[PDB]
Amino acid sequence: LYFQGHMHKVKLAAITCELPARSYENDDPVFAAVPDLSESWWQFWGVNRRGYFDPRNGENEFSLVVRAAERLLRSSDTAPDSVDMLICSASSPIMTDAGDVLPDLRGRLYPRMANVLSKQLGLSRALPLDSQMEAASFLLNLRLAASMIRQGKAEKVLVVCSEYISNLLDFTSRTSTLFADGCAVALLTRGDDDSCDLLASAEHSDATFYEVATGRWRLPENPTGEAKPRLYFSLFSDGQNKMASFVPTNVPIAMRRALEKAGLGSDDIDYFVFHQPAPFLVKAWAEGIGARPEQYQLTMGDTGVMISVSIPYTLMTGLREGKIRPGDRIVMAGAATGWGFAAQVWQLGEVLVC
Amino acid sequence: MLIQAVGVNLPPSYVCLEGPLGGERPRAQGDEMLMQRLLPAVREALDEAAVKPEEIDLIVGLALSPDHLIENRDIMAPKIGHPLQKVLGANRAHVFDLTDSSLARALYVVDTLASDQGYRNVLVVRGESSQGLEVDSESGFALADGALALLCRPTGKAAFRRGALGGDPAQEWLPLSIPLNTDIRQVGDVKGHLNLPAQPGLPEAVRAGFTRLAGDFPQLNWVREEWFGQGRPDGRCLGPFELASQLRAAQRDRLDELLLISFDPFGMVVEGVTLELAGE
Repeated sequence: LYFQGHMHKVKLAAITCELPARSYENDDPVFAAVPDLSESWWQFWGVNRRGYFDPRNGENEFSLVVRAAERLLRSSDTAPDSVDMLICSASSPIMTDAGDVLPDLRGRLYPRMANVLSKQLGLSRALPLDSQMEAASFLLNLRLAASMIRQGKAEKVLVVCSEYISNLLDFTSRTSTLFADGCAVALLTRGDDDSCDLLASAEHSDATFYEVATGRWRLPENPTGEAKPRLYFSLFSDGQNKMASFVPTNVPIAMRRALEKAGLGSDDIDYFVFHQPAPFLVKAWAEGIGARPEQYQLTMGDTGVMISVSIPYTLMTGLREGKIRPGDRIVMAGAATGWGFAAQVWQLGEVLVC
Repeated sequence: MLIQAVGVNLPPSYVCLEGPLGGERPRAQGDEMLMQRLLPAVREALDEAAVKPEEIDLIVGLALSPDHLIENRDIMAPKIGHPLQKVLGANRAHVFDLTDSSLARALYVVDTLASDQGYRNVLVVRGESSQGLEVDSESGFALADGALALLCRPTGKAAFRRGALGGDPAQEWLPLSIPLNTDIRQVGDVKGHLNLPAQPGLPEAVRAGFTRLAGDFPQLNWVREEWFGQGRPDGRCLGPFELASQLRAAQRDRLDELLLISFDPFGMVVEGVTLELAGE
């Protein structure tokens, strides 16, 4: 009889995040022009303060990634030329900085980050790739990295998520009160043992409510003077109300599919890492899969909703606080505009937090 | 990666631009938007392969256009793969985007992902409706408008190459950039500017790069993208959309395998991917 082929194990080797220096309270003057603000509104979404990149002080989607990536490569003793692939995601179509690679380039739609960043960091052998799945982009990049590693097409993959969403927020609208900026960097490698692997994942999309949450070129919601059009995050009030039960159930669907592929059940999971859109959404997802409140964290309180960085930040938080331990089997899951849904079942070993 | 069928839909309106990087390229007019071209392109590829939309497991899109994507010409995100899923009816599909990637790199990545996940029918789409982007008048460079749809069956066996441009190896090629328009006054104004400095030797450097990369697979015939009009008949070129006629020609000649080579103007490199072909 012949022998079965075996995919390489995927090690989640290191992870780090880089958040804005400044925080904004719910009463910060930045929201002075926001209507329909109430104390109940703030309590419902669970955001107490958030951070925005301050470009005047040198903070942008690129500069903070370079700091986070250089710190992770240095702490993990990873030679730049040993990275085989770099996968980046940035939900804001507007980028602002390109470091020393393109010093004269200011606000831009393209190029994206991967190719420029690989040159800034000296990733001389890295295939650059720029993916887009909004809040689920970190899971998408892990899935892509894992498949490349599993099939032997890469041995070290650097994953990057940088969200400069504040440059799309209309501060004359309540839509600007939740989202926030942040960066995340992770390193995935071919495992040398059985301690760490991505057991299974499930991704699916549904464009029924595509028009609900969009990025649209428009004037401010409540402009003043001769306001100029900008690319703004836009919400369709009357469509969002229709999708009542659609996000709460589809993340569990993804989690169920991924656990089914992994041959596991909710009882076999030690901890959960969810996207952080709202406390009621995280609890609905957790209850939809059988997770108890002590099996996951809510992290939007001091950071805000950082789109694709919320998941990696919560993962890092769980690791740093000892709630996620080596040998634990966790599930990572979240939703994204589009809409998209992703879930991953991980066997975790020792993960360097830096 | 096996190509089941190819769909293509280009605007009949051609616009000529002078300059070393100029040419006669298709250009969307008025308030035409990409979905007007993309959906028929997808549907003709699906019909050729006898694949129904609900059988689609994965949709991956490539489109730089910052507007003129869908019925609401002002929307830029989420990217066009999602509204494609809605109007197409691919209710089982996963959707994501690979932004400024070349087609060859995207096909390689998608073949890796899709084969690993067990998908059987994958849809990779490339399209442009670039009314929102100002062309580079100095060099003449512009994006060809239209839509290309590749209905694929992953195998995990696609090989990939990322190669340098030809010509002077010491020469540093200035990449394409699309800076944001800093003085937008009307919603219909352009959102960005195409910026590709005039480099007379670039079109030949790309073609020389193509030939060099093809040398890594001497057993394979190959197809290419033509982004520039220099040296082309009538000065006309279709950018990545040139692949449609070449792939159709490959099917007509009963080729089993094929190498597809793209040009990445952002990285100033050429990228090739090996593919399998279906009869037609």
